[PDB]
Formats: sequence, structure tokens, C-alpha cells
Amino acid sequence: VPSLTQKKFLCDRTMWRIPFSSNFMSMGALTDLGQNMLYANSAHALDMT
Amino acid sequence: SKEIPTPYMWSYQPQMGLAAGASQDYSSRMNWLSAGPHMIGRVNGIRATRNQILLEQAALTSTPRSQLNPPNWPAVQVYQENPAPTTVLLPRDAEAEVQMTNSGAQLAGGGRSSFTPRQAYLTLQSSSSQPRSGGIGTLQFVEEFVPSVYFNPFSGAPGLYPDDFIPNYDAVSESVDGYD
Repeated sequence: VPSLTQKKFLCDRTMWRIPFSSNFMSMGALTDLGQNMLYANSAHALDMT
Repeated sequence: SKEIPTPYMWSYQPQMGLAAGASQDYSSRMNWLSAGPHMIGRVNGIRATRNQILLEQAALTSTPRSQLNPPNWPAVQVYQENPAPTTVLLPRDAEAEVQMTNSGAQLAGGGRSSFTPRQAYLTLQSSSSQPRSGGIGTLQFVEEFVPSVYFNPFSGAPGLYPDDFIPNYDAVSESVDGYD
């Protein structure tokens, strides 16, 4: 019979994570954009979706 | 309390570029409540350094002005962008090239050309016609608007307070332009 594909994935036991560093690479406890002069003197609300 | 205050940190406005009204720093406080005398005199000895670093940073870096959070920045106190004048290489100077076609030779393709020996090229200004005013960028807000350490806080006449710490306050109207 003719047929169309349908692919998903499956992940369990763990959760996604998005690191705050610039290249999204974990190079320490603090991050690159973390110890910036920005975000450590100023405040920033965020408006996720 | 009044003597070693947790400093008012500002907030950045991405649209207008002004200061979005400051707020008390409420996301770096130590939880010194579970500590006896040999550390609560040490924790207060830490905040008394970041209230002195932020005063020896506010003199080295910020522009000395009267109205902190001004609504309209002047032209000279805002970082401009003056790149090099764009050197444009003109390919074929047509002062002797239109004579070549009128002799009868149609051209195609494209020194630089063999029929004419000269090749002039001009330069022109690459900056704007007027410098920019009204709103500072992100890196200017990195530079200026260090967290204002406000000693003996809210201790005076009305109008003598910093009224721009309210994150709703028009700087040239003495009023919140509210729902109207």
C-alpha cells in the first residue's frame, strides 16, 4: 500500500538544558555572559514563551 | 540598613534606550540570618566594599551630568560611528569612452581598459549627515548607569528624592503618563 512516513523521537529520564554561555559550551561554573559587566550591574526581565 | 545599603541597580530599556527605572538589588543578597557575630560583621564588611567599588567606578566611567536618567541625550555625549571615507574605484572614465563608441566600436565585456590610459577614482564621506541624539545603546548602558549606591535613603523633601528610581516616571513631566 502507498504510505507516508511519520517519525518522532523519544527521550526520558533527563531534561533539556540551555546554558547561558555564548557558544552554549560549559567552560566553568560561571559562564561567559554571566560574569559580563552587563547582567551583573543591570536588571533584565524576560518574557519567554 | 541606612548605612550600608544594598545598591539600586538599574534596568535597561531596549526600545527607547533610556533607563527603565531602578530597583533594589534583590538577587545577590547573602542569607546571613543564620550567622553569629563573627560573620555578620564580615558580611557587612563585604557590602561596604561593593558600596565603595561602585563609587570609585561611578567617577572613572560615568559622564558627570545633573539629571541621572535623562529623557533626551545630547549629540556629543553619545557614541557615534565615523568609519573611513569609502574609496570608490570608478572602472572606466567616460570622458574619453563615449568618443570611442561614437567612432563606431561597440564595447563589451567588463590598465583597467586598453583604449583609455587614465583611471580616476573618488572618495566620499561615509558618516551620517547629522550626528545622533535621543537614546543611548546597550554598550553605553554597560558603560554608564553603574548601580547607584543610595546612602541615607529617602531622607528629604519631596522632589529632592531621586524620582527616576520609580520605573514609571517621565523625567520631563513630573508625572506618570498612566493609562491616558
